[PDB]
Amino acid sequence: HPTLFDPIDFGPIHAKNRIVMSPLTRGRADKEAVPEPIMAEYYAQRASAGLIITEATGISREGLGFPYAPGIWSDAQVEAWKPIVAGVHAKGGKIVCQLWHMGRMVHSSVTGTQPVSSSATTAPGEVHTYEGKKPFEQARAIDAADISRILNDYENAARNAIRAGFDGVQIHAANGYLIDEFLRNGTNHRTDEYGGVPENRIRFLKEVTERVIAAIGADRTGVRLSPNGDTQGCIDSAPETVFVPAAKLLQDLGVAWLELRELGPNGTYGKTDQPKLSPQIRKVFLRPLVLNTDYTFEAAQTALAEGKADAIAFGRKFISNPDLPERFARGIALQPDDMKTWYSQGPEGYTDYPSA
Ligand SMILES: Cc1cc2nc3c(=O)[nH]c(=O)nc-3n(C[C@H](O)[C@H](O)[C@H](O)COP(=O)(O)O)c2cc1C
Repeated sequence: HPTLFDPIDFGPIHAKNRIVMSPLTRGRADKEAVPEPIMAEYYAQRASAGLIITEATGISREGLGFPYAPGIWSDAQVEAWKPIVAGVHAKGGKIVCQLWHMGRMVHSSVTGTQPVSSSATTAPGEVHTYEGKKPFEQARAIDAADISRILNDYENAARNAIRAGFDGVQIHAANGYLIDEFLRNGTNHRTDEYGGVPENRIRFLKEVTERVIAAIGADRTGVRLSPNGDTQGCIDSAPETVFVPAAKLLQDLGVAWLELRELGPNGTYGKTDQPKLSPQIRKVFLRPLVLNTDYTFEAAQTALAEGKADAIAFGRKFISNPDLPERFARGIALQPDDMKTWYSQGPEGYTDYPSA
């Protein structure tokens, strides 16, 4: 019944509308993963979103291989995030930090360590580094000490996000990164309690989520999953058997909201024949469900009207339409985004898309 323009509560976050800015890596931080001041303008321009989910933000150097992406493990990073978050709040916006461990999707020339994963696998193709593209290296399967350390890193990152002023966090459990590499049977070949049957494959997500919620509260914790379709070499052969139980687990843990990146056979940023799991997940996760990928404004309105989702997150539309909610409301045409400047440096194709 609520429309995209009606408010929604994501835990304690009182969002003014249900038009969410999806997480978008842009590479406008520095080589120490410290946010740069231009990022304050970028997010402030987009503060009419009901909720902004930040670009994926590294919880550690081990888990952050993306050149010029920000982190949130250090005091210097927290201090740099503070004015970015404050500028959004000054405009009445709300913003959560997407906490990232990239798992096998890193190169050791950026992280200084071998890529880590559920199993000793290699992502397909080549990886974007500071020196250009390099073939992926084989990851190492994390051990018990690694798991303990990575949980500490998630805890520290969640506390640091709150200390920077973020309204909450979203756990990046999607897109073939570390958690997703445990969830899906295409990448998880472990023989211990983290591998095999779906309950075991969910265990790493469970333990990460439990540690984050014990630090900042389940009501300030959201999660992103990407249940259907190969992303970055990560797929499950029967996604319904693991992603529906994962969503039920998140519901039981008290997770405040769940975002699903869902592909289709004609997808324009990833395509697949695996069907969307949102109808099944909607039955087991009962708090706000945010859907994402290839939504026209009309399709987004239909999804809320038919009770399929509580809110819709838009990625590429927010790149090029900082005033997306106002354009929707006023019937104004949308500016196309320039993929050439998605991941480049500086303001071009970043802060120079005008509002209408
Ligand atoms: C340039 C770019 C950066 C992205 N960065 C992230 C990211 O940091 N974290 C994430 O979970 N998804 C990321 N994605 C996936 C988007 O959040 C979103 O799922 C995708 O753009 C499809 O939604 P859309 O059709 O509304 O654009 C990114 C996508 C693009 C194109």
